[PDB]
Amino acid sequence: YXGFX
Amino acid sequence: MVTAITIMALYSIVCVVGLFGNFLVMYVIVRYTKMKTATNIYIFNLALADALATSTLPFQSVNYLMGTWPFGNILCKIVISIDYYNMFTSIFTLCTMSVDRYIAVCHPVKALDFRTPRNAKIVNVCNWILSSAIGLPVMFMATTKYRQGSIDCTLTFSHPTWYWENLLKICVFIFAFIMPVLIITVCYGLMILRLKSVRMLSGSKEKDRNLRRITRMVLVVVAVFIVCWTPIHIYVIIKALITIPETTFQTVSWHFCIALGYTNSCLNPVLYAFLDENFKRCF
Amino acid sequence: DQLRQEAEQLKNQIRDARKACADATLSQITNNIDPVGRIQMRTRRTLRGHLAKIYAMHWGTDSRLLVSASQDGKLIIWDSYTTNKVHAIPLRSSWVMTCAYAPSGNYVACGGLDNICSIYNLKTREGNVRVSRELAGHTGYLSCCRFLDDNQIVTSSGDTTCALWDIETGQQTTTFTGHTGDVMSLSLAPDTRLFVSGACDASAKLWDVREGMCRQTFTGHESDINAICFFPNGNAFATGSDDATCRLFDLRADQELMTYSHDNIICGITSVSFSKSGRLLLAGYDDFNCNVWDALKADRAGVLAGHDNRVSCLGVTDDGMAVATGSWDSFLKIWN
Amino acid sequence: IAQARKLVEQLKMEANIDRIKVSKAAADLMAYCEAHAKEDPLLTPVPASENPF
Amino acid sequence: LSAEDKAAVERSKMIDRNLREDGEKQRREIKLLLLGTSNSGKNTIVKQMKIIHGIVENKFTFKELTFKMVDVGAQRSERKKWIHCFEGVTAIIFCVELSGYDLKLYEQTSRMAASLKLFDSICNNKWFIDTSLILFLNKKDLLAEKIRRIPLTICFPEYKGQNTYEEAAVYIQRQFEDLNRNKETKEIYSHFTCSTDTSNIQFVFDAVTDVIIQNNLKYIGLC
Repeated sequence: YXGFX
Repeated sequence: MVTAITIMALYSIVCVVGLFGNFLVMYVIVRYTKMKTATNIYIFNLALADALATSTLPFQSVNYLMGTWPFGNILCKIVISIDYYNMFTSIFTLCTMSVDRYIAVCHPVKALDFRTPRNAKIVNVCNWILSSAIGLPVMFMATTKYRQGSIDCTLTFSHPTWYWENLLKICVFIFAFIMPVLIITVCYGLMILRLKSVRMLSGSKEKDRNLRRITRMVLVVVAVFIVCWTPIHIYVIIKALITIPETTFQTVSWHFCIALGYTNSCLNPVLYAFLDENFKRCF
Repeated sequence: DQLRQEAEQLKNQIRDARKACADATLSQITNNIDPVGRIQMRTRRTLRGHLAKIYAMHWGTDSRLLVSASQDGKLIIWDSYTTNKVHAIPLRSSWVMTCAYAPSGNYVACGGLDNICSIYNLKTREGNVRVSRELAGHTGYLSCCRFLDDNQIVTSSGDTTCALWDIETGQQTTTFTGHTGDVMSLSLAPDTRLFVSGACDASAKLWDVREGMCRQTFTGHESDINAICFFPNGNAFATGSDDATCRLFDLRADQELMTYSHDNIICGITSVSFSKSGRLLLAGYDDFNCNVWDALKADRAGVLAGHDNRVSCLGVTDDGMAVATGSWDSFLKIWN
Repeated sequence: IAQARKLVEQLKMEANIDRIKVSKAAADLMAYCEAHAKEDPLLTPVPASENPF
Repeated sequence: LSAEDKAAVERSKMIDRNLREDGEKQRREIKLLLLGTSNSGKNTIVKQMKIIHGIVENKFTFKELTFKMVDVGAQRSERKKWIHCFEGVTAIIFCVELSGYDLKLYEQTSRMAASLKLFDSICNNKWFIDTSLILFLNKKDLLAEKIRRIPLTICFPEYKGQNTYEEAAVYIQRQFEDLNRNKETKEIYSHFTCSTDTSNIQFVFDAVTDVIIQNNLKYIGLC
């Protein structure tokens, strides 16, 4: 979920 | 060098086992149970949500390995949308199954009125539509930025940026951590309190063993969900509050938390399908 | 007191006469004919809409309309070609065990553990199907009902007796008594002058409807006989019983001719039927499938393995185009 | 005592019945099966054009 | 594709809708098979559960739950040929005449031994392995009045204990419940009937609620 950003 | 290969391997095995488990669950459901029962419909929904969420792991792994996004804007937007959409879908499906079990056990009279395959399909469609209320805004707001030697996926920042980030992160934290945890905790606690009074469970040694097995399954499911989803939410909250230096330990902790969040999707089929008694009877 | 041993002597004389009569037993003369071979009947239609255990079906004489009964409480008239439900008759008592469809197509009959045979008028005015008659007078349960005409109906009951009724009057014209156990099935002769009923005594009795007397009695089974059907020419009949065996009795020889059983079969028979040529005997088992036997070879010619529960009813069209099987999984399947 | 005697006349009626040797009844059944062999859609499959199912 | 064919198809679809609607209600309602020896108290318990506050089907609602008791006592036929249609019945309400241990008349019939034989036959029957039994013991006041005059040993030679109400009733419950050879698959709910504010229907409701809980646990895959 916390990926990319 | 060791950090990069460690993270890539972590994502690779997690993704491989997740897709294998989800697709085996699909094959078993479509071949044996035919989705003729509400619980089978919910399990199929959970498998679908988990599968698509796992499918977003190769893109993240490639993004970290190359340091840039080579897939372009078109794949970037759909991947962001799939990630948010299916994460919310899987969480809401877990909540739905927990509430379904609570209704089945603590409300037997009304369970005859409501627990029907048509209602299961209606609730699945409602969850899929409600997940769109977040999947579609992040589909539109997804953007691709360029730096001197990098191409990065992110979101467009409507003013104020600080307000927008706080709103999005708080909404995701509340609707993805606090509400599901409260729902599953209350539902399963009440379910266990009621199951303690069933004559077929509070009986001889075999009945006591069955009750203990049920309690162990409920507790392990709740604990797996909490342990898999708490670290990423907590660490994202900390990162949004204080500055963390870029070290090996920081990157490893970040990617381990992400992989644990996905490992929940990977483990859900085992907790809900493989360990389900009905599926085991399919010889 | 002397009555008992004189009856025993009469039984000995009857058995001696039957043993002297037989010299072939269908095995030494039908071994020179070609076997029917492998028969693969495919499922052409599946009739869905029943939501409980299906206990009986009866084909129409037009070979298109069909009637089925269910534990939920619905008599459904199906069109076998278009799968459309022609009629849906709600029953006052859901505990139905048999259903019948009049040869003229104007009436249907339903009965079971309610001790009453209900006659419903299909081809009526004002639209929907209404109950025309309620035949009462049995003290057990009606396990089989069959129409002779629009007014004469023969019923087999669970109180060891059969009855023949005149629908318009509603009273029994003759009562066929003599069985010491519950009567499970019935089969009218093609010319509708005789009929045969099998009972729990492992005995099948042939009755003449004109006077109301038993003409012949057949034994040989070891348990309750659940299904009976006449041969197409009316000169023979076949029974299926709980001993996992079917038997073929002949009226003129007054004795058993051939047996249909296998080592791998241990469950009882719930329904039997014949093909138009009489060469194929189709039997419904509790093993969740149906077996097609060669009536002249005692060999198993085929298997209709398409059901997920105990097939309880089995029927063949009057033109023999297809076989309809109904089971406890709430589905009828038509095979050809 | 009525049941026993009634069974006795029933057995008299049963005994005084003509029997046909099974080599004749079985032959008649086989002949009937042979005669109507062609008019059996189940024994002899019917082409799908004439098959209404 | 003809107009008559389209009308027939629409009729079939409307019949399908009606069948689906009726079927939902049938699934929701609870079926209870009422069984017991002659003169045990089936009619009395049905009449009480109705107005204490062939086949006789008795349908009524309590605490938003619909019960449909099926009494087949007046029918005279061999049971094994018609008991199979009661497969899948939610529960079996079995009535026992608790004070009948010395009233054996029927047609030396040992009417209490008849009740034991009937309970053995149906409880261990292949069609009721997973079907629970609600055991009602009627006329407990008659047992209390009679036991002090007639010893229970007249019916149970092996009985040892005082000839008063409590131990006799407990012994009879034990003698009925120990014939269950399937204790891990079905449960027996024993109760004393009484002419009070519908405690019988309350006990039936609780027992069937437990049965639905067991069935739901089987459905959700826990069991």
